[PDB]
Amino acid sequence: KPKVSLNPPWNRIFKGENVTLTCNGNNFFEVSSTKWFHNGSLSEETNSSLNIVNAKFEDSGEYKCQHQQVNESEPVYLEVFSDWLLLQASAEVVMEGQPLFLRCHGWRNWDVYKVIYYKDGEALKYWYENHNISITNATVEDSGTYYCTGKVWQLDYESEPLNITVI
Amino acid sequence: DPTLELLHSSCDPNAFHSTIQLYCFIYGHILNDVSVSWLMDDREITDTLAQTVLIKEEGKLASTCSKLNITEQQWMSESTFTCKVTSQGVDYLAHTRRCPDHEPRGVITYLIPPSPLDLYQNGAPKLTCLVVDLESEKNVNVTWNQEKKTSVSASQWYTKHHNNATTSITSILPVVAKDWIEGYGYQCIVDHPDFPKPIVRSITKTPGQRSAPEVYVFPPPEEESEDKRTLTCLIQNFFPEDISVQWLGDGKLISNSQHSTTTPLKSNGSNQGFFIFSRLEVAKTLWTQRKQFTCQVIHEALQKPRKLEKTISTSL
Amino acid sequence: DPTLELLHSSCDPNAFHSTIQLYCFIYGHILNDVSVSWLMDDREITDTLAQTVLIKEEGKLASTCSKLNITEQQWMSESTFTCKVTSQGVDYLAHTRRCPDHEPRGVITYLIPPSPLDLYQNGAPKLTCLVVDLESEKNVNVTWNQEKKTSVSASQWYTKHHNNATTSITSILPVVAKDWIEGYGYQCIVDHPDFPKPIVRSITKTPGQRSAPEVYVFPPPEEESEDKRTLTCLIQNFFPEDISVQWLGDGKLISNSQHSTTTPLKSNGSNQGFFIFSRLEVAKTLWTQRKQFTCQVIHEALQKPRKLEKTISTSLG
Ligand SMILES: *[C@@H]1O[C@H](CO)[C@@H](O[C@@H]2O[C@H](CO)[C@@H](O[C@@H]3O[C@H](CO[C@H]4O[C@H](CO)[C@@H](O)[C@H](O)[C@@H]4O)[C@@H](O)[C@H](O[C@H]4O[C@H](CO)[C@@H](O)[C@H](O)[C@@H]4O)[C@@H]3O)[C@H](O)[C@H]2NC(C)=O)[C@H](O)[C@H]1NC(C)=O
Ligand SMILES: *[C@@H]1O[C@H](CO)[C@@H](O[C@@H]2O[C@H](CO)[C@@H](O[C@@H]3O[C@H](CO[C@H]4O[C@H](CO)[C@@H](O)[C@H](O)[C@@H]4O)[C@@H](O)[C@H](O[C@H]4O[C@H](CO)[C@@H](O)[C@H](O)[C@@H]4O)[C@@H]3O)[C@H](O)[C@H]2NC(C)=O)[C@H](O)[C@H]1NC(C)=O
Ligand SMILES: *[C@@H]1O[C@H](CO)[C@@H](O[C@@H]2O[C@H](CO)[C@@H](O[C@@H]3O[C@H](CO)[C@@H](O)[C@H](O)[C@@H]3O)[C@H](O)[C@H]2NC(C)=O)[C@H](O)[C@H]1NC(C)=O
Ligand SMILES: *[C@@H]1O[C@H](CO)[C@@H](O)[C@H](O)[C@H]1NC(C)=O
Ligand SMILES: *[C@@H]1O[C@H](CO)[C@@H](O)[C@H](O)[C@H]1NC(C)=O
Ligand SMILES: *[C@@H]1O[C@H](CO)[C@@H](O)[C@H](O)[C@H]1NC(C)=O
Ligand SMILES: *[C@@H]1O[C@H](CO)[C@@H](O)[C@H](O)[C@H]1NC(C)=O
Ligand SMILES: *[C@@H]1O[C@H](CO)[C@@H](O)[C@H](O)[C@H]1NC(C)=O
Repeated sequence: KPKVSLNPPWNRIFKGENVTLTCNGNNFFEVSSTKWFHNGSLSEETNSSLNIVNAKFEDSGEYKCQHQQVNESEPVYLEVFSDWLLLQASAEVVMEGQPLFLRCHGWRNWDVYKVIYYKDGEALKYWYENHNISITNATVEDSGTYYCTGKVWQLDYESEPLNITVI
Repeated sequence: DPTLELLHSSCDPNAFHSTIQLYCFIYGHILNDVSVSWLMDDREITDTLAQTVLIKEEGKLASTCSKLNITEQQWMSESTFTCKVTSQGVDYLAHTRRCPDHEPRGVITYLIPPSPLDLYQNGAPKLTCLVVDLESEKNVNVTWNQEKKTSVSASQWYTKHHNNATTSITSILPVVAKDWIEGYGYQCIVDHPDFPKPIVRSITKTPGQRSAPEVYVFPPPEEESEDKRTLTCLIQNFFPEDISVQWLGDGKLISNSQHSTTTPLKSNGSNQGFFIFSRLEVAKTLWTQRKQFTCQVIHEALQKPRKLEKTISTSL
Repeated sequence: DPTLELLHSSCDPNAFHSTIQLYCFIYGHILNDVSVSWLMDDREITDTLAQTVLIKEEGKLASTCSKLNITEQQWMSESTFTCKVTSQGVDYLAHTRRCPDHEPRGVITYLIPPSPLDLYQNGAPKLTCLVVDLESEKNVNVTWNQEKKTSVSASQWYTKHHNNATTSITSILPVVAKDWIEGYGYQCIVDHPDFPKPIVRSITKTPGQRSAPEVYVFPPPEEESEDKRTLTCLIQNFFPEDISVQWLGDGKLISNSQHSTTTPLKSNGSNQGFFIFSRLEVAKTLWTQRKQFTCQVIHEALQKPRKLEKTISTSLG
């Protein structure tokens, strides 16, 4: 089955951003034959690349892509949030040893200062300039809940807790 | 015109000159017709650190240098240091601060609950919702969620533009006293055209047992230079901190400028009350005319009509 | 002996202006023999928009202002702008800088003055400088430059961690009460690898005319059998803010647990001093035992002992 790949490495896009979905697969060809399913309903997209501009809440849900007569791909879940900080990860589930990227993202790509990362209620890192939590070798202890507190426009706000679990 | 050049001198890290000397170069005013004042974020600067000296005169053009000594903390607090010139009954204000560092401050909401004076004496409580540090007053509106109970309370959303490149929006809701006495919190929501979520703030009466305040008035101590008496009214063991303190002179209310009320503090006693020492400064003439002074306390824990008066005379 | 005053114009937040006006005023220089040089990091300026006009003439003296326009981007580059004037063959230079910016990369600095109780009493005067919101403590150093005094005392700095992954460094330096009352000051200088320019905070005595506080103790107002007797000690017309209040009921000083002091508020009118109230509440078991009940106030302008004691006796009424 083909794999649905997102141009942004995070499946937690904002409200109004552009996202590109590619139905990657080897030995497939025939770009003109690619069906797209949104909640089980066929869409108007025909090519293997689907572009979403100014995404709304209705665009959230499961996306599926099918090519030729092969079985349907995984229904990748894309969810849209609307808050001050919606810290994003590469994937909800990450295999052990795979790199993991965590970044505290604010509204309209606004710069975030005084970023403090808390894991299951315990602080992990503190920075004055926004940075990335890059775990090259994911461990079992990394499982839990991550949330960032950041000072944006001289106002301190707390993000939505996450469910970062590894296998 | 009095072109005010409010220049901040070099902060001199190398030298021991911590205090910055703000120079308010005043030109275009009239001789012996100019008054200079200093304001720190809409607050008058009362310390006598001003060194207003006449530089030169070219006729009616008198170059005035008003030197304000500001501590490093005040200057670096991103204040709104204002040089105010009064001439011919006209006031001109020049505002200065450091050139911006860090990010600009975002819109911040403040909620003012009704004062006990308007809640238990005048019976006209009002809830205030004030959003400040707002950028543009376009497509911004305030919605009030009544939550418990329903009533028609259409109000104003009036906007005032400040002199520090910021504007504020204030909405006042006249509420009924009975709902607040029983306890009915409301919500204020402010909405901007491009915001993540509208800012919502909730108001609710503070829970806890109410204790009747104890009020005591102390007579002036001895004859202190026969110039000030400094009457003291101590109020202790009351909860919550929402309380109204007033001074009455021979049945006439005394303005809040004359008497100062200390901020409530958590007493170390088990009653969980607050102790406040209202100090009223009265000269010899006021006290020697057989004037009786009454300390009046308004609180919700008191019985009807939520007023306690303690009167002290001068013949005792 | 000309007087040099180099100033930078204020950035207007309301008006849409993007040029900073540098003014170099030279007073009492030599007529027909003048020279003004604008240096940016010890380099001569290239722009020719240097409006120089004679302010005034004092016969053998003259006052002249040099005006320059600086872009905000150039000014924010931490360029050490300097005005140089050649008088009698001597080059006098004045470097401005914006205002050594502010707390960089976090790191909030608090320079706490000594408590107004260990100066004129027991011997333990110290000045403390605390830096918080530090990413790391590596290669970060704090100096305690003693201005105009130097002395030989050495400072001690210790680190502390918190629950927000922040490191706070507190440095304490012993001082001398005589040095503090003579007007000497100190300079806490913090240097961190991130920002090359160290942050300096200078502390001196609070300016103003010192005044002797007036202290009065009021008798308890509780009528008959109230269990928690209350004593009030009021201090008025004290300047500066440095003052301490305690009690010495029957020898040993009363613990701060059974005592409180209100926050200082500025007194309206009268003088420039403040007013404070201290409340001491004790159960009705020590009132029949304690007899001294003396409120003591320590201020730096009271007298040679720097102590004012007011005693109230329970054998009254
Ligand atoms: C541009 O200039 C404007 C105008 O000056 C500034 O707006 C002011 O901002 C300040 C600071 O936020 C506001 O002050 C705040 O007011 C509230 C309470 O004040 C009212 O109530 C008290 C009695 O309770 C009255 O004495 C007072 O006069 C007011 O009626 C509170 O939200 C704040 O107090 C809380 O925070 C402070 C810390 O700052 C604590 O010490 C307090 O205990 C408390 O927790 C605060 O006092 C002020 O009201 C604003 N003025 C107006 C007209 O709106 C802008 O901030 C300024 N912009 C910039 C960028 O500098
Ligand atoms: C990570 O967590 C740490 C630990 O909590 C935080 O560090 C605290 O930061 C706060 C805010 O800066 C500090 O509070 C400030 O301390 C100073 C005075 O406090 C000392 O002195 C008083 C007596 O004078 C003691 O009671 C007290 O214990 C301290 O020894 C002052 O700078 C501040 O008060 C002054 O300013 C405020 C306005 O800001 C006024 O209202 C006050 O009246 C007064 O003028 C303030 O109290 C606090 O001390 C720090 N704690 C420690 C243990 O160092 C970090 O800030 C936090 N980091 C982040 C990014 O959140
Ligand atoms: C396809 O199915 C998905 C299943 O998740 C649907 O996503 C859901 O869409 C609804 C309607 O937009 C969302 O509800 C909204 O959520 C927030 C709450 O703050 C707010 O925008 C609205 O008040 C509303 O309640 C819901 O959250 C969302 N679910 C998830 C998990 O994101 C999607 O709508 C379906 N698509 C179609 C075309 O039916
Ligand atoms: C999305 O693409 C459109 C053009 O199709 C562009 O105008 C818009 O800025 C893009 N949005 C983002 C968030 O990049
Ligand atoms: C975090 O990673 C993303 C994705 O590669 C990148 O765009 C961003 O710049 C990184 N952030 C930092 C602070 O390096
Ligand atoms: C996932 O995160 C939620 C909060 O978003 C938390 O309540 C929950 O315990 C987490 N773990 C799960 C569902 O296993
Ligand atoms: C309040 O403002 C919002 C956001 O601009 C707007 O959609 C709404 O219609 C406004 N409500 C009014 C004007 O009653
Ligand atoms: C003090 O810190 C600075 C930071 O730039 C460093 O260059 C210097 O070597 C340090 N001095 C000592 C004595 O460690």
